[PDB]
Amino acid sequence: GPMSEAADVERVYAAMEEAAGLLGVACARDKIYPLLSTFQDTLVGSVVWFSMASGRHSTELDFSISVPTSHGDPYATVVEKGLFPATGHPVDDLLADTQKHLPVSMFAIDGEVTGGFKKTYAFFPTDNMPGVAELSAIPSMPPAVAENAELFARYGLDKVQMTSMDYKKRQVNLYFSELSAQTLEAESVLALVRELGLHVPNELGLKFCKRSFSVYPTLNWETGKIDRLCFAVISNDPTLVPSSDEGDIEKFHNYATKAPYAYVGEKRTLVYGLTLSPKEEYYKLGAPYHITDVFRGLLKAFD
Repeated sequence: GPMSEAADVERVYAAMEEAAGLLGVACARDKIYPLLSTFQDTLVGSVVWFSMASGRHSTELDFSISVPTSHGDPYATVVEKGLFPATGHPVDDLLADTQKHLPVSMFAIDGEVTGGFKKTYAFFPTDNMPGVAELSAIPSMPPAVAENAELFARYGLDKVQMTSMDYKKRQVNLYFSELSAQTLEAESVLALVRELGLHVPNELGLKFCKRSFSVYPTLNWETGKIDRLCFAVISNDPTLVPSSDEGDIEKFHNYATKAPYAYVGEKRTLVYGLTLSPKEEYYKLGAPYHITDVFRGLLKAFD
């Protein structure tokens, strides 16, 4: 009934507050709830995903929520609903431009619990992933994508599994998948990082990157220079944070084992990130709250 479905939104929000509390973070209800209501119809085949990002000097909590393509472009929805002001910049058009040029299998919206909406995702079918050539066939894609196609191809980064768009920072992430083990070999990783002028991982980091199922750079429309790069590892293990700092080791194992999960039996699947930027490295841990059987098979495929 109607009360149930509004209670669902309230339940996602209590799970978001529960997850934030594990980091000492305070959610801003007035910034989150309107976004959840606007998309309440999807919440009651919903994928809801709480991802932590922590480094030395910063720690943040994002929430992500799937939106079927049949629902229409969800960034257009949030602009029409007045939930985010259209930056007046090509990133406004990029999610719709992608659907217009490529088979998108699903969208997702993404917020940060203190500022609200900031980010959308565009997923592609696993049996029909595009490469760098198709992705720069999209007019509102940044020039940087084509300008780095030599580099991507030289490192064997071809098939892209999804993209994401950050409207606050005006950036894009290309989530490369189907990585050859040679790309993830330590010497390959070190060359790539040093060509992009980013923080060099140590031996721990490199053993992490060897485990990656996806690699993703961040690009922008101002320059062809990749802003940062992330190596993503998928695993059931709550201990894989590529850090030797006992605080980190504790923080991430705590989140991994305590983040809310709508399921009573399953050992939840985790997605770790090692992000290298020009000035630092930091670590990400995403944890599903509600998942679909489809998304379960998706995460199964990655192992």
